Amino acid sequence: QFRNRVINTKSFGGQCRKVFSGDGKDFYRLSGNVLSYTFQVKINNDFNYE
Amino acid sequence: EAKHCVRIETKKRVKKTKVEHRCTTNKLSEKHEGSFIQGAEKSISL
Repeated sequence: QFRNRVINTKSFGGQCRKVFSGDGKDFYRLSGNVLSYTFQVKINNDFNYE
Repeated sequence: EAKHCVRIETKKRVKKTKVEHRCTTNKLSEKHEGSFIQGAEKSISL
């Protein structure tokens, strides 16, 4: 199970670290700490009918 | 199928006579029908 909030992932550190998500097509502000946050999609489909 | 019919007649006189028939018939029919369709699909996409 995922448990409760441990890291402050919205600590911006005074930076204006915009990222454009091509997926959501919107500008988002990353926290100062996060090493990367990226939006490339992967879609991984198993059908198995018998 | 089978038919198996036999017949005998007899008479004797100086008077006694017999005329007699016995026959039995058999029929059989077996009918068979069967079907079995099996299949599988996989689709893995990335």
